[PDB]
Amino acid sequence: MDNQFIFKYSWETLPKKWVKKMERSEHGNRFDTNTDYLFQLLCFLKLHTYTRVQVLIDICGVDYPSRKRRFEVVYNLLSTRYNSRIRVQTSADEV
Amino acid sequence: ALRRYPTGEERCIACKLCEAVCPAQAITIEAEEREDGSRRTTRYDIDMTKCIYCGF
Amino acid sequence: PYDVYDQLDFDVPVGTRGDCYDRYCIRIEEMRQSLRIIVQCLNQMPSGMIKADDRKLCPPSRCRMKLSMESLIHHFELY
Amino acid sequence: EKTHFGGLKDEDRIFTNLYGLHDPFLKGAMKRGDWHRTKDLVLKGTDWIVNEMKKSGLRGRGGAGFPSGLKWSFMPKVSDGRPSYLVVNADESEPGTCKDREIMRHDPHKLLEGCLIAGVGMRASAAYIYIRGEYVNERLNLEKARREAYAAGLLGKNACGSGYDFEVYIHFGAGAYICGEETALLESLEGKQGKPRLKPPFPANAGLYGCPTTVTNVETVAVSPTILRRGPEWFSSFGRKNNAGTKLFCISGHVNKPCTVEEEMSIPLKELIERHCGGVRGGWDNLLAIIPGGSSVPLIPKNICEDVLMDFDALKAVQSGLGTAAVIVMDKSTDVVDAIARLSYFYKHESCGQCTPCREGTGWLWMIMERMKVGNAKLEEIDMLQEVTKQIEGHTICALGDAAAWPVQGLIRHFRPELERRIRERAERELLQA
Amino acid sequence: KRGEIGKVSGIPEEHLSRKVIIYSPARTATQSGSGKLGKWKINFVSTLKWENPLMGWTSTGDPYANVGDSALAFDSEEAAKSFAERHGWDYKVKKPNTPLLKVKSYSDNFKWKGNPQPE
Amino acid sequence: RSKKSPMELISEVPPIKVDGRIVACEGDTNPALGHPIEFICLDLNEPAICKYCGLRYVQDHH
Amino acid sequence: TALNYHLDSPDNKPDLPWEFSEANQSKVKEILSYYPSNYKQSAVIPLLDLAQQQNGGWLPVSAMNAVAKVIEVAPIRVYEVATFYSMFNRAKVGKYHLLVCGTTPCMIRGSRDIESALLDHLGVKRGEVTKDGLFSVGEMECMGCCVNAPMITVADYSNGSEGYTYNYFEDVTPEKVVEIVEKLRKGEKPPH
Amino acid sequence: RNPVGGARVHFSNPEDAIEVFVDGYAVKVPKGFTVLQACEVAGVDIPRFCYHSRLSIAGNCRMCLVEVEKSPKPVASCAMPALPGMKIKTDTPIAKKAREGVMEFLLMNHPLDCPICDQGGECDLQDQSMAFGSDRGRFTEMKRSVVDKNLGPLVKTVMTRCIQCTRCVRFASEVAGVQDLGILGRGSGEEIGTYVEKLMTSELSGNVIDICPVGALTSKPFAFKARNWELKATETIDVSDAVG
Ligand SMILES: Cc1cc2nc3c(=O)[nH]c(=O)nc-3n(C[C@H](O)[C@H](O)[C@H](O)COP(=O)(O)O)c2cc1C
Ligand code: SF4
Ligand code: SF4
Ligand code: SF4
Ligand code: SF4
Ligand code: FES
Ligand code: FES
Ligand SMILES: [Zn+2]
Repeated sequence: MDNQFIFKYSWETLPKKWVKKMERSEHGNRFDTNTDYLFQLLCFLKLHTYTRVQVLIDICGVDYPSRKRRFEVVYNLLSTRYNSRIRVQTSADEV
Repeated sequence: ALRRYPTGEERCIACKLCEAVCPAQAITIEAEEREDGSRRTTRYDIDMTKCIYCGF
Repeated sequence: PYDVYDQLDFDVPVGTRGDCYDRYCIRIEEMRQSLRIIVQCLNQMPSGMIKADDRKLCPPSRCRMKLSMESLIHHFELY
Repeated sequence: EKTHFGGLKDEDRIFTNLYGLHDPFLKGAMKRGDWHRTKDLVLKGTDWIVNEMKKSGLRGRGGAGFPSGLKWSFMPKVSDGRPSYLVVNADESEPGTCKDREIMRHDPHKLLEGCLIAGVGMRASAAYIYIRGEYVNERLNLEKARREAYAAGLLGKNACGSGYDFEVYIHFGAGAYICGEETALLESLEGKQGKPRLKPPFPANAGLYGCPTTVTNVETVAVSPTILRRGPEWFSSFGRKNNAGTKLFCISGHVNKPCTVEEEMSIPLKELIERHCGGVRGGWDNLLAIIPGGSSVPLIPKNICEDVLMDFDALKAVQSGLGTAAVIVMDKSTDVVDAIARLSYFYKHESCGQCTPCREGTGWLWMIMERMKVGNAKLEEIDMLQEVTKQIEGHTICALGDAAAWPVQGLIRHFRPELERRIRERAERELLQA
Repeated sequence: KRGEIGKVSGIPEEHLSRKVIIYSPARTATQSGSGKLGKWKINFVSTLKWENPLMGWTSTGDPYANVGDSALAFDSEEAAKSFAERHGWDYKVKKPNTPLLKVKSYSDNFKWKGNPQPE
Repeated sequence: RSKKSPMELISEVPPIKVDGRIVACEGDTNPALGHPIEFICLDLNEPAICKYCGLRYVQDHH
Repeated sequence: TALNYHLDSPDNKPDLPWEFSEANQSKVKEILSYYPSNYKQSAVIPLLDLAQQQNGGWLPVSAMNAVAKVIEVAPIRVYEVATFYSMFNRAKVGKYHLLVCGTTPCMIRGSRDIESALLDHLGVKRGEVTKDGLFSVGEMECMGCCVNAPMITVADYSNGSEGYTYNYFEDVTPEKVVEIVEKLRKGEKPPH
Repeated sequence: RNPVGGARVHFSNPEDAIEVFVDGYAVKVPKGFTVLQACEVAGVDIPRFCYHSRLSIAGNCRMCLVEVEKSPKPVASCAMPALPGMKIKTDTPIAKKAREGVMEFLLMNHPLDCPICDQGGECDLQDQSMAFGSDRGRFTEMKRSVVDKNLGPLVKTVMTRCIQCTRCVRFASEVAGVQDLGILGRGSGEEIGTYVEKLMTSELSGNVIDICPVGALTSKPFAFKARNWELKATETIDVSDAVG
């Protein structure tokens, strides 16, 4: 329901090899995953009973020319049932 | 409209503070030291086709 | 909720069939409820200042910029 | 005794001929006892002199109150090519101070012998006496005494026939109150503007001409040759334990017969005022406030002028200072706000304007004090005075900023009801007019 | 230069053969602050500008007139070099000039001149 | 009188006599409608010019 | 009218030459002998005051340049010293400079009731020399505990550096100031 | 961490290198460095108005005051030598409150002429007032003013904006070598000037425009022409002489 609960629940329930960076703050609980685990993570977060995320708000890219993986793709998600928002990010270059 | 003092002196002091805040970049100002040594504009032109009439 | 929306009383209309007619009815009801919220805001609006007092993020008064050095500096830097 | 601290016999006084009844030149000095076996004192070594000064417990008479022996022990013991200097600070410019002038115009040879003794005790090769510029006649008198001392062999090469080579010079300022500060005096004597230096370079390591030097007051120098001759144990038997001796007091203000007098270091202020001088004008009940040690130190109200000891530590514990020990008695017939505003003006006028908090803060304090002199201020302006004084204190290069902030804090601490009362009556007269 | 990203980016081939300068801008002489330092920029050397013969405005025909000053910034020299290498730009690197902290003391203002020498 | 430039118009206003050594120029009778406050030191022989208004102030007596 | 800058005038200007004297050169030698020869700048104040006494109570810009040449420094340093200290008069004061207005401790006993009477008697404002060139009015630096508040300082520049005297007169009545001024006009000096 | 501005510290020997704690971080500096320089090594940039790395130290402005454990009062970091084991504190309330007090004093008699000042967008006074200063001014009385003086055809002078950091005086005395500028007067009435109407004839006299942290000294030919934010900066070399 809240950032304090979702953080712990996804820390415990989620497979560890998917997420590689978890921020818990008031600006937003973020998850950073590899590009080859994005679909699996979102499918898990769309079907699980205690994390019923059924609305994808938007997908945006961020450009960081100083990074090796230049582009950051952000998935803003919304759970209507539990009144919570989750943000999932990945990183990809131009090719 | 550019206003002037009741004495007949223009109020603009060429500070370019309006040119830096203009979100549409509709103002171009050129300034130099006048004969009296006062800070005044030589060119003050506004693009009314770029102006968005925001009042900034 | 954001701003003072949690201090105001208004209903949330909900459809039943999902067709274009329910959308129209809900669009009528939402506008009636907005009228209600406007009335409450008019009645309960308090007195005070209209901006944050942190002048590092908001412009100074036109009388203060022409009378105080720090207010003029803040005005210059902000604009 | 310990229970009763105060009362010096005429024999135990140090500054004889303080009233000018006898000849102040060399003849009177030798008959009174100056320059008496000075060769023996110099021929006992530098270390012995510092030991005697440390035993006597002589604290600085210039206001700071730092122990003299420990200050003299800071001078280098081995010369590395840089000559050592002694500088006597005779540039007294504090308002209501009359001590060093009376010393220099009545006992010049005491000062000269003190300079020689201190130079021997600090391995100094020369001494510069820095006289206030306004003391033209005193400067001429001291110069004549210097000529007499040089002619008699008491100074110069082989001083007193003892092998020590000491030169005494007389420099003088040109009317600046800031020039009395240790480093500002060195700047003035170096031919520059009298602006104080920063402290991390101390005068004992880099002072006059970049050479080690020591700046001392006239009173501390003048009593040095008689502490050694009479004995430190005699000197230490006056006043309390830590701060001991006899110090001059220039009592002025609303007292019946203001005068300058030498008394024990721990004379009670009430006894001091009502014993040598007359009673306070209109009686002790008429008393309103006493400035304990001149302009620099804060103010002390009547309720705590009772049973207060004129000590370096006792007055400090009462959040005041002994300073130059020049009391200024004020009655109920004077506006305290006017006096404090005038002190603020004096400190605004005498600030050298080197550092930002003193250059601007003194002027701001003066303007606010002038505004409150007639109640033309709000009740929240006193808190602004407190904040401004706290901003000035501790951030300045020298102690004139602290001396400029202390009187305002003293006024606020003990006379806040008066400021509020005048503000309120001004507001009432403004409201009842229109 | 393996300017493959330049080919799959969309930059026209005419602008892919530009010569750029990779440099770290230095601190301005009119301010003592050192906040705008440590960032690396790509200078496209876009000097082809003229004057509009109607109002005196500055006209240009160079798309890279202010990109390197406005948006394209890097946190290190290596990042800028990699960017230029991937975009196929002929680059030269200007190493920044950095200050050297020498020993300065307040007591040096007050130094003994020495014994008076009648030389 | 459009032929007179603002420089010539401001060069025809006689300087304002001020008794003190310093004057504060605001630019208008209402402070909020003028320019930022400007304190001008009148310790010279030539009239002192406000850097906003162009108005000149001269010391009255000494 | 104390100003921190100099405007060229017929009375004082850098073009006017200014040497000390034949009699005052021995004083210059004696003054310079008190400090090491590599620190001649330390004798700027005892030379500036000597120039002030010799010239007649004020320091023209030529005197400052002469002192700078004597101590071998840039003239800006001598200007800095002269402007900083309050006993150096850069404007032309009268022959007998009179110092009247008090300070803080001395006004409690009434030291601010003395300037106006003299000012209206001699009829020219403070810092203004009378027509005959004898008297001037200035602000004193009160020197002592000031038991007698109405004190006036009389700086004498009649005979130059040979007859310069700086006296303090204690407890002088607002009419006794007129008495001592009338005595000064004739030539006799009052006692203190 | 790295020194501010990529400054290079030259250690003559590894033996003579004291250790200080700027903000709890161990910093190694040579014997002789000041507290300000030690903070500069530790990536902390102390506010300054009168301190210039090419000029002699003169702790006038009191803006670089920091906290030291064994100190009852804040110390001027520009002039205080660094001692082994010394613990500096910069972000503490004492150093803060000192910085707002000093800024309030500095902006007390400063003229309200930022729009017409050529130092508009490049002034240290207003940049540090925004960062290290307070928000509201408690000063309402009348400010002081001074007249402007002619220093030649290159340096435009508005001394009402002088903050009395004496950097111009120190530059003229030390770097330029032509002693013609100095601080005249005492107190709040002290002024910078040459006293006798003279012009800056030094070939390096134009550098006083840059060392001045405020708009008191500005270029006369480049007067009112443009603001700094409108200008594109190109790093080029010289061709007038062979120094380059
Ligand atoms: C503004 C100011 C003025 C001072 N004036 C004098 C003075 O006139 N005479 C004096 O002995 N000390 C004066 N002092 C204190 C000096 O620091 C003094 O030389 C120092 O305390 C040594 O005094 P001592 O001989 O008692 O040890 C003044 C200090 C300040 C800050
Ligand atoms: S340049 Fe713009 S903001 Fe500045 S005075 Fe002129 S019109 Fe006003
Ligand atoms: S506190 Fe005042 S007198 Fe002392 S150095 Fe600073 S400005 Fe000068
Ligand atoms: S010097 Fe700086 S703060 Fe002062 S007016 Fe100019 S820009 Fe503003
Ligand atoms: S003119 Fe500029 S550099 Fe010179 S003292 Fe004033 S503020 Fe400092
Ligand atoms: S009022 Fe001037 S000496 Fe006392
Ligand atoms: S920079 Fe250190 S006091 Fe000014
Ligand atoms: Zn104006």
